[PDB]
Amino acid sequence: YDIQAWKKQCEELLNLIFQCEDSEPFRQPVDLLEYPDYRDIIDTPMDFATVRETLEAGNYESPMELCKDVRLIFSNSKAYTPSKRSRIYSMSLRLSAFFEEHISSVLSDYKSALRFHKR
Ligand SMILES: CCn1cc(NC(=O)C2CCCC2)cn1
Repeated sequence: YDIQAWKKQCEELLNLIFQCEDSEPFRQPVDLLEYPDYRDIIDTPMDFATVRETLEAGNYESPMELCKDVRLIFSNSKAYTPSKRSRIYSMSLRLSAFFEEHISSVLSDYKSALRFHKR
């Protein structure tokens, strides 16, 4: 029933993601000095520190907006990868599976709570 519960649930999920070794390439914005053509391919960079900061600033209205930014981290990795077998991209796939498995109940509970609120 709790319309606000998603926020702490997302904070806890981000803490687990930061402890995951697979998140290391995605914890801070992609370094343009190491990947000089990154912005020729990626229009909207995204990373987990930006997501956490957006959440902590009170700049997400719903967990769907946070989930759109997290999915952008993974689609950027897929768009930038030179190969579907590359190390960083392979780490993004595992991390994406872990994120999707945990965010599902957050989204479901929020949407159910909001439908109850508007009943
Ligand atoms: C292949 C594109 N790509 C780069 C990163 N990650 C990085 O640049 C981080 C910046 C700080 C330490 C390493 C993830 N994906």
